[PDB]
Amino acid sequence: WLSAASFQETTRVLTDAAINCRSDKLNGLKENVIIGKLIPAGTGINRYRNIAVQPTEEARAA
Amino acid sequence: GIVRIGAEVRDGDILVGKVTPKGETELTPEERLLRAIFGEKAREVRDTSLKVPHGESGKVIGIRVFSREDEDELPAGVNELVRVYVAQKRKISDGDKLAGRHGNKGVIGKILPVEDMPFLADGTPVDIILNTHGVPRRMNIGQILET
Amino acid sequence: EEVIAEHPVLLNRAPTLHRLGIQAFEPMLVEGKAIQLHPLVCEAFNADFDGDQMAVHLPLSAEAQAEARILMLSSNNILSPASGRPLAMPRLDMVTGLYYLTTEVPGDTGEYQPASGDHPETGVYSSPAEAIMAADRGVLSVRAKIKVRLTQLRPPVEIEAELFGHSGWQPGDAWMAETTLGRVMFNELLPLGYPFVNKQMHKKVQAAIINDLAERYPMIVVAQTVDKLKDAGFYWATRSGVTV
Amino acid sequence: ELQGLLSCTLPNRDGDVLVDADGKAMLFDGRSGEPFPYPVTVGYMYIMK
Amino acid sequence: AYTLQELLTIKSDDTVGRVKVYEAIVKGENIPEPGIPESFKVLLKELQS
Amino acid sequence: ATCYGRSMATGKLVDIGEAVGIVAAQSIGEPGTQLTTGGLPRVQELFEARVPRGKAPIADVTGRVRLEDGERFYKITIVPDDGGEEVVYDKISKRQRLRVFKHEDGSERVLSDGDHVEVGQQLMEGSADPHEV
Amino acid sequence: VVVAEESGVIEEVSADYITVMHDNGTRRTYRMRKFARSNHGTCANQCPIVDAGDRVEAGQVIADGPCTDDGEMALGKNLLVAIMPWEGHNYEDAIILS
Amino acid sequence: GGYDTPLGITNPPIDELLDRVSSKYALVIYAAKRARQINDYYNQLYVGPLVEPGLQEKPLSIALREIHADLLEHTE
Amino acid sequence: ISQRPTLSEDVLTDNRSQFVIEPLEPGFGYTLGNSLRRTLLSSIPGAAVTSIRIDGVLHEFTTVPGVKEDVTEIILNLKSLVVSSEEDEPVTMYLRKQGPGEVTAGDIVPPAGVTVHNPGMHIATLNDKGKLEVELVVERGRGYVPAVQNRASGAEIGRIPVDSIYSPVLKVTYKVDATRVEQRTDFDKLILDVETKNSISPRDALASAGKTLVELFGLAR
Amino acid sequence: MLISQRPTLSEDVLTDNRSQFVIEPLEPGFGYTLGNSLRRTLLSSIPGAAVTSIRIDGVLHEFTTVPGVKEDVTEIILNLKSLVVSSEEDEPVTMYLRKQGPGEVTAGDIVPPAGVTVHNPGMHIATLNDKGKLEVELVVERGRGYVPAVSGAEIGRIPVDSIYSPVLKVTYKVDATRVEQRTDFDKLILDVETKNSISPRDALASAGKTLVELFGLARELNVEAEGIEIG
Ligand SMILES: [Mg+2]
Repeated sequence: WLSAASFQETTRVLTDAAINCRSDKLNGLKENVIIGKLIPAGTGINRYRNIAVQPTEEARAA
Repeated sequence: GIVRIGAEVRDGDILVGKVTPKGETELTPEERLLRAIFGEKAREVRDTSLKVPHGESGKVIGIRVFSREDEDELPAGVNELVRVYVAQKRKISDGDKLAGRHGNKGVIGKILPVEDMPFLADGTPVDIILNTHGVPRRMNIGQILET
Repeated sequence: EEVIAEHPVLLNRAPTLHRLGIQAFEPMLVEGKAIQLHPLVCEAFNADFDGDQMAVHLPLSAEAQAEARILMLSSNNILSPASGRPLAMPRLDMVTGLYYLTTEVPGDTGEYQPASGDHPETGVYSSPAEAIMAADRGVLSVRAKIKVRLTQLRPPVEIEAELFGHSGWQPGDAWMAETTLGRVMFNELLPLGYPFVNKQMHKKVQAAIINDLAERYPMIVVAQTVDKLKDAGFYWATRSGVTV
Repeated sequence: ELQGLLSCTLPNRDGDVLVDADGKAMLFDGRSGEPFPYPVTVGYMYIMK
Repeated sequence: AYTLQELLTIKSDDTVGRVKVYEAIVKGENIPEPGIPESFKVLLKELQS
Repeated sequence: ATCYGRSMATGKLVDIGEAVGIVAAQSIGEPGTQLTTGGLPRVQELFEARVPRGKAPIADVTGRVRLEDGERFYKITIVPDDGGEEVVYDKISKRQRLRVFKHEDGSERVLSDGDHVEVGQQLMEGSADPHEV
Repeated sequence: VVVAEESGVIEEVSADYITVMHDNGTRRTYRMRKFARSNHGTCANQCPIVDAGDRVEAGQVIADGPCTDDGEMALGKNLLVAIMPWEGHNYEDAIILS
Repeated sequence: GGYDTPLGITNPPIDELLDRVSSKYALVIYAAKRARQINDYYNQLYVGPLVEPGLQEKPLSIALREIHADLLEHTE
Repeated sequence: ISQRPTLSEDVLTDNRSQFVIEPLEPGFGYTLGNSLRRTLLSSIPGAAVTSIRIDGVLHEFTTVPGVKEDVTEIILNLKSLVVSSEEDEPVTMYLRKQGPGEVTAGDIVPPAGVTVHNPGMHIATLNDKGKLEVELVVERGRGYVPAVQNRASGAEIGRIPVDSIYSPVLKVTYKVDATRVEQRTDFDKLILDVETKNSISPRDALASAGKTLVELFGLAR
Repeated sequence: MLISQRPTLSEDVLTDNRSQFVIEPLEPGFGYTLGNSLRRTLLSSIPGAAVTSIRIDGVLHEFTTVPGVKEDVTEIILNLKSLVVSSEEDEPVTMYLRKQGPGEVTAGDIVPPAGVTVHNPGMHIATLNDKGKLEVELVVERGRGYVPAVSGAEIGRIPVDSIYSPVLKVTYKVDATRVEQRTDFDKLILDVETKNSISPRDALASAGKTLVELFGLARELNVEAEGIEIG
């Protein structure tokens, strides 16, 4: 509903969201943009955003 | 506290000095120490002087001042009102916009030394080099005739 | 200049119609108050110099600098994300230049002759350097047809199949080419090992060559070849005599 | 009339006509020194700041 | 994603993030983690109004 | 990634995190300024799935066609070949032509009454309703 | 631009003002806006274009304001121009200046 | 091996770097986290630079040169 | 084939001369003439006015009572001053004038070693109420240098910095004659035309250019 | 008039016959001033010896096919214009090349008269089949730069293009370097590829000496203050 409120017809969307007591799961790049969270695309998906990086032992010796 | 006529002011220089009464809660830690060690007067003042904005410079060519001490009318609660006039001589530069009278506009991409310009057979260097590819498609051929 | 080194900035020109409307660049200090923009990124920005302005954004975090250097770097985005066609392609002036450089003019100065009579062949040169020497004097025209012995350029498909067969041509193996010195200087810009293109460089042909260099060569080699073509076409565009 | 005027252009102080009847002229490249290969249209244009 | 988050949190309205960014850059430390955009708080307050 | 295919920008297979939806929206919108039913209005008519003006109905089922010629308006009735019942498309505009479709015998010609009609065949020239499709 | 309201002879000319003695004996003096700021920060600076003895007619221009030369709108300069590309510095509407 | 010596920001060719990783985003986060490690090391004196740095080389350039030399592991 | 090049002067006026260099290799004339022209238009030493102080003014954007011109126009007029100095050190000239008349460059009293070559150059016109008193600092330099602001100097307020156009050469062109016979002896004859600003002769300017170019080309050794 | 920060001449040796010199830093404008002059001087002023004309046996009217060999006339002229020769006496010295055995005629099979030297004796010249007889005359002269074929008056002798210049290919480029606070200073970069007669260093030194002597003509007109940069 947060995504739809920012596109068009904010009043109608907000009214119908209040009546239906909607709950936004906050998953979607536009919503993350609004709330300031890493968008779930590109470098923001959990595959790349959580990476373990450590030097090798052959390089730690050299 | 006003700059002197004829002064060359730079980026950030003070034009008119002006102090403002400050409350005893706005003081910085370094400020509270200097106020308490010396026990200065109750007139704690913050610096609100008029400074030169960024990208500005020139000679101060004029000053005008109005005061409530004189019959000069001012809005409610304004004691003094001072205007400083700064003049600058701008030579032509990169990024400056030139245009003929036929809609042929463009910015200066390069100012070449007089020795770099294409020069006529007698040594006269040309002053402005206009690119050919602009003339035919913009449909303004008068600029060529004018030439 | 010490803190600027290898710290990318982001350049943007509104309206940002596609993602190429924001590109990362390495900044170098310039005297003056104007941003200097590479002439090859104007197609992506839809930028001209009739008074246009652009915005500079400074990434701070290590992740933002990495995204600038890798994802949004100028030399990493040469092709249109919409059609795959090259956008960092030689445009009007560079076109005009390279077109003039590779045109063939029948009967130009120092043109090849059939060597009829007691006079032998004249439009033959041992190396492109000798042709450059002949062009220094008024002897040879850049757009004049000649025959040259080339040792550092790959021959065309048919000529390489006929003069070298199964064993591919190698850097150093000479061969005779019937072209203009301008086309030799053009193919000197293309990467070592690209089949010689003996054509008059229309914009379509340039688009085709860059399409192939994208389809087969690394991105960085394309980013270097387009710069070489930029320099060459700008040099030869003023000396082409296009005037109104 | 404009084409006709370019023919009877008065010469410079040395008696040389610098601009032909096509409105072009032979310029030298003040960087390399060699003359530019083809004549270039030169003239006087009103430019505004 | 990270550039977009940085542009929209610690360059506009993360009231603590911008000061922490100044401190980190002045001391050569790593740039801190983004906070919550103040404009989002203002949106919530306007909706509650 | 495999169903999407190559990334136009990179020339290789599209990566994982790519938000190809925004790339597609930008690729469709960027050259929109060049367009001149009409041009861009027709694009908006399609992307919004609106019932197009100048509607050309299509056939619901394979059958025999009967087109009644009228000066002001046309009218069509279809008798199905599957043992069905009559479908009625009516009130056609006299300003609309007839689709030149290749019949079952192979010969392409103007829409001829008393001939075979397949399923979803465009009955007249113009633009068909995508809801009916 | 400053224009004579009535015929006469210049009685005095300074960078500050120009005073003209008419024929009936009356005098008229015109002061000069000197280095005045416009609404848009451009400079309005008038300069007399007559000398001490000159006789001027009614309707004649006495002083030249901004963007005026001898009484005519002079918005630019006569520049020696060559139409040609030049090492891509005038590329895409850019301009090269001596 | 058919390219000229790269300048500045392109010190390792982008293609050779892309070989070490699965895609561009992975390399981005790779180098970013390695650079954060390097800057923490420089603030404490934690693993120091694995290749001799330039005079004043940014940690990101050091990390890119390290990834180019196959001196780091990566687990998606 | 061998014959050393010879330089022959050929004067036309007191401040314009041609210079002929006959035995040069073919294709070698244009580049040599152009190097000489670059050096002449670039790096010929000269002298000009650095700053001025007019009595009764503090900045350029004002008027002096009784003077028809303003200070900006007066400085624009002074731009055309041709002057020569042997001091190689900031020296000062003075100018005073009163009553009606036309202040010209001849009205300037230069110190020893400093000479003003165009005494008739118009500077200002003064009336009954007009009095002009100007100090002019002359320095010796080369090329072109923009006015040195009073921040980079210990200069006080009254000083008015001025652009210094130090170059004394006025216009330089060249022309080559290519003798390309059917035989093996081909050669270009260079003819360099030099005109100076009446401060020095073309001979001296060309000599300075030659010294600068010799000193530069001595690097490749 | 004043003193200038002295430019330095750095050398980078790419190959034994090819080098890159860097003159930096120059005052703004002097990059292109020194560049074209040094290029033309290197290319067309250093004296060197080269082939002027050849007389090939067995063909004097035809000039298209030489019996007994695989190459034709024009390719022979080509790879003979590549012969690196240097002579002492300034007179058109004649040399001879002969070979009978089925094999390859190289530049080491030429009999060089006294006072001349062939610097690339391993260079390939021709290929002799079985029963292949090769006999060719070679005229050598000392000149400068590049001269096209100047003839007749005796059959069999054909003039060729005389590449007298001991340098082969010269290019230059002016980049922008900053001395301090001034990013517009000039930096000249020469790329010179020569023969094996003289190294690029010697060619540059000779061109510099020539240009010094040349502008000495303008120096000799007076003794006036100019730009001084020594030390
Ligand atoms: Mg624009």
